[PDB]
Amino acid sequence: MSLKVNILGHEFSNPFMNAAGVLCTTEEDLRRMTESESGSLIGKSCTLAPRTGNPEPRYFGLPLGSINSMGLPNLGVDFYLSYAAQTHDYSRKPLFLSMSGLSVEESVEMVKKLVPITKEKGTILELNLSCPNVPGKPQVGYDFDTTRTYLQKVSEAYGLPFGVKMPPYFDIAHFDMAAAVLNDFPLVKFITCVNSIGNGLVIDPANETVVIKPKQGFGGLGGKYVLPTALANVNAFFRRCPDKLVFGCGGVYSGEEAFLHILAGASMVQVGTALHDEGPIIFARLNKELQEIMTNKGYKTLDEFRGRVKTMD
Amino acid sequence: MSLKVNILGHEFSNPFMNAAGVLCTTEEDLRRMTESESGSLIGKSCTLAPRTGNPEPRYFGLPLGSINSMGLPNLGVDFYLSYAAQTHDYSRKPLFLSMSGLSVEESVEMVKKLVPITKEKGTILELNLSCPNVPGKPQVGYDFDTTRTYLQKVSEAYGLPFGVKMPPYFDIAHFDMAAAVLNDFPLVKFITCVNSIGNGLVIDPANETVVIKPKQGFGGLGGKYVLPTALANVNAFFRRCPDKLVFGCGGVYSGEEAFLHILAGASMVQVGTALHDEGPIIFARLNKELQEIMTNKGYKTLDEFRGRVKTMD
Repeated sequence: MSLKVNILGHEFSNPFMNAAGVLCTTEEDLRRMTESESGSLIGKSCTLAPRTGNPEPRYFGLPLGSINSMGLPNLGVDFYLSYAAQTHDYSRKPLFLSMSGLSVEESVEMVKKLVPITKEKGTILELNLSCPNVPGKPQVGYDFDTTRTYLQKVSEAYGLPFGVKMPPYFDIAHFDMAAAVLNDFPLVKFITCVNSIGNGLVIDPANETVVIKPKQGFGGLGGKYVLPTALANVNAFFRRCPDKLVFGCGGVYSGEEAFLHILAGASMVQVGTALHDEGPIIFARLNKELQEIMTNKGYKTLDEFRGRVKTMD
Repeated sequence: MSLKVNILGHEFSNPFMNAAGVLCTTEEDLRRMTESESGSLIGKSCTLAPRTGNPEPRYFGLPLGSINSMGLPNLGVDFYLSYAAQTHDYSRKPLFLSMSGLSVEESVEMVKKLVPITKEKGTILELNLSCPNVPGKPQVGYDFDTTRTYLQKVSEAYGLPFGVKMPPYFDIAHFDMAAAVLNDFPLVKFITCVNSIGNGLVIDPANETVVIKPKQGFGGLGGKYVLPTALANVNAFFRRCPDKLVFGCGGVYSGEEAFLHILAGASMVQVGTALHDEGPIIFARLNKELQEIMTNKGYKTLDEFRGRVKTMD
């Protein structure tokens, strides 16, 4: 039995990694991810200059997941590049960096700095077009003209294979339109589906008050809320973007949910809220549970069932 | 203590009604709704000609709600108009009809037929711009130019106050853009937030197969999945459209969720998946539970707390 994944010119021990908002902001966070049983890790979605993020409270755990409005708190791109160039142990696992500039110009400046480090160390770029928590900055992935511009300018400036993290879509026409843009950019080799369900609102009935401070309580939803949306987006892009890979993100708490993501088409599987709740020990559990499912079904490798979800029509 | 609501020229006994996909397709359904303790009821989202809808299986109950791709099965506009004109007992409660033509031309023809019945009987129109389950027909509410066209032509053809049912939005710019369109149409007096979270995907891990037949398993999500999204949309339009009412739809299983919808700004509260599960006796329970919460908080009327959700900013 093998959980190995061979993609993007790298060997991965298993398909699991963190989502780019969880356990990846500081050097200590990244050490803990590297020492875990995860197949990879991704650095916090970063900006050209450091950010402290939105005011507190900005995170609230829920029975079915979480709501947050973190606002891209990060140590600045130079920190994550220095980690990638000097600190990370690539003998343990490959490294992704999430770059989330708040304009195309900012994103271009950031990815240019990464070029030499990618060439030397193999660091992989995930361009973030999905953050729903920065006041005054709409999710880029919901504007297909703006998305085209980001992909054009990053393709030009970076010039190497990279991936994109997308917001969730909820209409078939949007899957079609999104795929039409993505398929014009051959350097986009993977698509991460999905970042949180944006701009939900949680109210505490006891005190009649919202649970987070930023944006009048409006924040991104994670956890069990996201699973069917995530599966749909993974499968939609798996079918529409045959020249690319899809990574799953949303609602993974167990090997069973991981299995479903991979069945829908996922090459890698990102863990967010469940990792926040359980800590990096979760990766050992997820490897074991996925192995158990494969053993029961008689699958020897992930390639036997990736993207092989059955339909009735 | 009172659960009464005074809107749209009527006194409603309480704020509860069905959502326009549940217990409202046939004459028997509508009789059961009328005999229930609900404050109102709405006829099935209808089309000019009858539809039998999508192939089976097209509904699947989930631990956290439901997934469906019903495909607007309905008896045709003439049936619901005849119900509104001849059958419905307006002494029990007011009646809404949901009209969901698949083109502007179809919707115009349908609303023209309603005009005399609205004038005679007081039947209220909810124009559906939200159905995520008709193959080849995107959700109108996600195209703001098309939405403008529908609202312009229905305003001209119908000429009396009406409401609209919207798909959920997930980005602040979309709340802004949607509200800007809606605020150009003074005849739009209410906004129902939200219809299902569109185009989710549920897969059974045991047989590796999707759970519904239409659209390769892609279907609208209801129930506990949708509550924070529904609350967010209710409150976003409550604040952005001060000259309009908002109705809440999504995630209501108890008086507590109803209370939250009303706090967020809802005038009426529509019950979907929970009503499908429990049947029309649910309305008696919801009335009791909402009254209990009000008694515990010392509230005498809904107007004491409607739209009074507290923020920290």
